Amino acid sequence: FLPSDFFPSV
Amino acid sequence: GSHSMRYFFTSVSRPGRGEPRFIAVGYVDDTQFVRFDSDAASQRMEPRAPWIEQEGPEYWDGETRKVKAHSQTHRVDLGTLRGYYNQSEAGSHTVQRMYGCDVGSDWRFLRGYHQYAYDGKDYIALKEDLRSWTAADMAAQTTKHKWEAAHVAEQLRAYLEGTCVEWLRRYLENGKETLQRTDAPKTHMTHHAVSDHEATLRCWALSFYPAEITLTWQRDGEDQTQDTELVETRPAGDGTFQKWAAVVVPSGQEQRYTCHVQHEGLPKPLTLRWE
Amino acid sequence: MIQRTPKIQVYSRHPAENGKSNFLNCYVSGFHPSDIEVDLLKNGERIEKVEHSDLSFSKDWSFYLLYYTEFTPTEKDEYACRVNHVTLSQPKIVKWDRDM
Repeated sequence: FLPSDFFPSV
Repeated sequence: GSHSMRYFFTSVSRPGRGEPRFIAVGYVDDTQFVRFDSDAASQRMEPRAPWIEQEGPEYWDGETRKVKAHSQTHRVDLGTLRGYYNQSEAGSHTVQRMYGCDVGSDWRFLRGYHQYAYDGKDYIALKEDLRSWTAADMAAQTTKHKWEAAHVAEQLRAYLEGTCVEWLRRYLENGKETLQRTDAPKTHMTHHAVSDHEATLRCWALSFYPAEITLTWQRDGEDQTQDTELVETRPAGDGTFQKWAAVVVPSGQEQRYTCHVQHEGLPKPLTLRWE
Repeated sequence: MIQRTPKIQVYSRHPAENGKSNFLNCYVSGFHPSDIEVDLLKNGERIEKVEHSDLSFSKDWSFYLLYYTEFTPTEKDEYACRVNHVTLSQPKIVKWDRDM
């Protein structure tokens, strides 16, 4: 089960 | 035994016409259960293990949705990173990302981690405290300050410590018959005559799961790290692994060499000799 | 940028017995970038139906792939894997030995 894209881009 | 759930993302830019290649694979210990390939027909997250095929459409719509959202974040990254490294638009570049959570035998959280890479080298990684970041280059430090502002570590910790370990425990009981089962190595030795006065003694460990195995050779009771050839553990292609350890022995003295096999599914380690 | 050459192992899934079907595997690992050509050969000729695992990598960021095909071994038939990557000047071919 994946997390969402809380990751901003670099 | 302990367990882990991990995701591996590989985005590779194809400068010239379209989009990057984005591969995403998910693993529970050494069993892969899902994948997404940017160039696959479906454009969905696919089952790669039987015990996940029985998941709901809603699961598959959620996971397809998240993984391609993740794809686009990486597409912006290859350009931004190229900017950070003042690179041309002619060369292909690769971004890799890996995150996951480890659970103990109690199924109570151990570690969480997230590491990111550019062109096969470290770029930025979450530290073992799930609070701070290791930035490699000065570019990686600009990313650190962005993620520091956007509070990525606080969100990511909640994932590693919450919904990762939860859904991991779930996978474990749902695919119990495979996942919670330790396949012990099927050992055996072979002997090839290298010459009239020397022989290779090769100790095998086959069809074992998990991949962790310590294959060790020794002579008269003491370790034989010398004249040992040890190959890296390889997949058999059915989900089990294989490995061998070989030692060059002077003829007539094979009796003093013992191979020692340690693996999670052996109550006591194996000691096998040639006679 | 980083370029590390593929480690290559050619072997069978199960112990190799003549007349019994098996799978010929070629495991390429430790390479970077992901662009690699891996072919399995029977007496020099390229086997047509060769499948492989989904791209995954190790902790030091190197990639690994497992290429496989069904094959029934014989004693007279010679099988091998041909791998090509930027790190190679000319393709690295390694022969399948039933004792490795």
